Formats: sequence, structure tokens, C-alpha cells
Amino acid sequence: VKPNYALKFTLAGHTKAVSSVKFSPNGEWLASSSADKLIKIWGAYDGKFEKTISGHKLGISDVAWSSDSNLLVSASDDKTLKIWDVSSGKCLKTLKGHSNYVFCCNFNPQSNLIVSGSFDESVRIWDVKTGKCLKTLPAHSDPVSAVHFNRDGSLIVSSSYDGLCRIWDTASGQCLKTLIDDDNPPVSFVKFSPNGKYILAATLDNTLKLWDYSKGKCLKTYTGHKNEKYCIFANFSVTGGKWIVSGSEDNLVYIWNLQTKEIVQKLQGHTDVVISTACHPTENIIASAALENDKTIKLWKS
Amino acid sequence: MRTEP
Repeated sequence: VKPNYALKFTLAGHTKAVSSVKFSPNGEWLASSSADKLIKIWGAYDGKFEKTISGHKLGISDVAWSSDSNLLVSASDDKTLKIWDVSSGKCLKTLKGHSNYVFCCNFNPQSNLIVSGSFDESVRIWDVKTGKCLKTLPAHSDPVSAVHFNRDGSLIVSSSYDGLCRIWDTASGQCLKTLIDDDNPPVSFVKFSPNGKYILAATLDNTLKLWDYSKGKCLKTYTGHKNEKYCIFANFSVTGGKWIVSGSEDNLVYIWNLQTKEIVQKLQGHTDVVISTACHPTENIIASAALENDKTIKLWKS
Repeated sequence: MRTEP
């Protein structure tokens, strides 16, 4: 019925607000990115600091792992993405082509492609091996908040402050679907469900929503949190109970029962907006990170 | 920019 997530570790060291935390697919590591221009690597279980990864010239808003937990891509205000080899710390490629801050990024499930969204209102698809831009999508009319690939990589989901979520054919770059509901709030986050049937989408009106994007229908609504200013990640938690996990601008982490949409827990301790959360791929471990007045990461376990 | 309102 309900989770029992308790604070285990508080990770410190980013010198400015944290923007993103992500667990590696193999469950060994946690990567964080930050407005301090740095990427940091922590042990997923003991929170033990591993290394710092640097090279971006301005703050980073997102970081993402390749399927094999070997590479990272980061999206920065310096208008680049960078492909990092985690074990050697090398910047392998610097993807240039966006005309404004790069906000979000993800590998496809094969880690041969990267998708990015930017304040320049485009979605771009990059080749991992050459670091070149394969397509630019004129996706939105306002800044793009989130970009995600589906289970086979055949589709890409986009989110923007223009109020739309869009689905794209990865091979053609064609828009296959535009989702919006009865109000048009800025869409601040989007991602596919692990089975690839649904998109979970956040809007700046304090609302998360589960969509069946084929049927074009909102299935579930998750409310209770505070989310009007910032692009807060949300997650499907599947290692124990089937939850929805999201930060909040009231400094708490919210956990919903996915089916019944009830708040089943709130996690307390950050001293600022909880901007990013992440769910461990095989343990009941939640990572959370907060903004300028906190600068810490926290590992909770149930 | 994610850390900014």
C-alpha cells in the first residue's frame, strides 16, 4: 500500500544549485549535473563520491546515461551537449548546432542517438559516434523542456512552454501527435512509461498527468505537489510498489500510488525546491536534488 | 537554466 522511504545519505559538493540526478542503468552510479558547470559521479548505494567531470563553460541543466552505463550526455547553457566517457572522464564529442541554451537530453535505448531540446525551440537528434546533428525539428513555439525516447527508439516525445507535448517519428522527424488538455499550461516535463504505452507529463499548474498517447487521452492525474516555476523531473518507480515520484517547489518529494493517484508519502529535508528525482533501476532507492539554497543530493531507501 | 525560475 505505502512506501517507507527513509533518508540514508546526504551528498554534498556541488557549489551551486543542482539541476539533475540520474541513476546509471546498471545501478552502480548516480550522476548529477549542476548550475556550477560540473557533473559529479556518486556510488548509488553508499553515496560515496567518485569523480567530477568538467568542461562545460556555463551551467548544466540535464545529464543522461547510455544504456551500457559507460557514457553521459549533458545539456548546458553554453549551447552545447557533451558526450563523456565516464571511466576516463574524457569529453568525446561536443555537439554544437543549438542556437540557445540546451535544456534536456537523452540517449535512445541503443545509445547510438542523442535527442536534445533547447530554448531555441527545436528538438535535435545527434549521432553518438560522430557527434553530428542528424536532424533539427522545428518542434515548438517556446522553449523545449523535455525530450525522451520510447522503448525501441522509434519515437521521441517533446514538451514545451508552448503547452504542447509532441510525438515524433525518429527516422523521419515528422510530428505524429500533438497532445494538449483543456487548459494550456506550460508543459515542464515529459517521458514515456517503461512499457512505452504512456507518457507522464508535468505542467506548471501543479499537475502531473498520465496520457495514453495512442488514444490521445489523459488516464490519470497526480496532484498535491507545488510546481509552477521549474522543470521538475518525474519518474515511474517500479522496483517495489508502482509509484509516481516527483520533486516539488515546497521542498518535498512526493510519491503517488500510480493506479489510485493517492499521495502515499512525502519526503522531507531539502531546504529548497526539489528539482530532480530518480528511481534506482533495481533497489528501492530514490535520489533527490535541490536548488541554490540547498545544493545537496539525498538518497532515500524504502 | 533549469535551476532558474
